[PDB]
Amino acid sequence: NAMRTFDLVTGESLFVNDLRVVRWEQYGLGTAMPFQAMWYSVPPGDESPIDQHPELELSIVVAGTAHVTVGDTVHEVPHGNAFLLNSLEAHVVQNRSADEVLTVFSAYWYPEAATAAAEALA
Amino acid sequence: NAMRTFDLVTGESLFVNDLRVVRWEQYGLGTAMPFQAMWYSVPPGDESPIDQHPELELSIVVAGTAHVTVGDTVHEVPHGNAFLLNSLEAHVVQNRSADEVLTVFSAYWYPEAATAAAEALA
Ligand code: NI
Ligand code: NI
Repeated sequence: NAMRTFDLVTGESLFVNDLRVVRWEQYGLGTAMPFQAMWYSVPPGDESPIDQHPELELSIVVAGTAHVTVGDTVHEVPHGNAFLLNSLEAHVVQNRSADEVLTVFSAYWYPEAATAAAEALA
Repeated sequence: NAMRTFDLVTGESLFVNDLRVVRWEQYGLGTAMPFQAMWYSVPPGDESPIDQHPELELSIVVAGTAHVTVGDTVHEVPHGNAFLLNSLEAHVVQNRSADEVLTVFSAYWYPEAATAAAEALA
C-alpha cells in the first residue's frame, strides 16, 4: 500500500470524439484523494466539445500545447504549464499543433469538497 | 476569476540543495483547492533529500523520468505517468538521466482533508 504507479498508456480509455480519455475511476482509489482525475489527449488540429461543470478543474499539460478558450478569451498553455478553471466556466480545449499530440492531466473537485477540506485544517 | 494559468518557468522558486521548487502558495489560491501543490525539477544525476510527511502525495512526471525509492524499493516512472505516495512513506526521487531534467508536479493533502471532503459529498 506504500506507492502506486499510474500509466497513461496502459490504463483503460474511452473516446470523446477523437480525444482519448483515461478516467481514474478505473483505479478504485475511493476517497483517498479529495478529487477525481483523468488524462486526456487531443489529436493535432482537434478540440474538445465544449465543457461546463460545477467542479473546479486544475489541468497540467504533460505534452504538446493547449489553447484554452474560456468565455471570450483564448489562453495558451505550453508543456509544463497549468491552468485552473473556476466553477461552471464553459471551456473548450484546442490542439493547434499540426503534428504534436496534446496530453493533459486534470484533477477536478466540487467547491464543497474544497471548503470542507480546509475547515478540517482549522 | 474564471480562469488562471500558472507558469513553471517564471514562477517564484526556492532551491532544496540543487532541486528547483516552485511552491503554489505564491499564487494565493487560499481555499479553492483541496490540496497543496508544487513543481520541482531534479538536475541530471541528482536526487531529493529523503522526504516523509503525513500528507499523501500525487506526482505527475511532467518531463524526464523519475526513479522513486520508497523504503527499500525503486520504481521507475516515465514521462507522463503518475505515482501516489501513501501517508508517512519515506521517499527519495532520483533523476538517473545523464542529460534530461526531471520535472514533477506534486499535489498533496492531509488524510483528514480527504476524509472531510468526501464526507461532505455524503
Ligand atoms: Ni472540464
Ligand atoms: Ni514529499
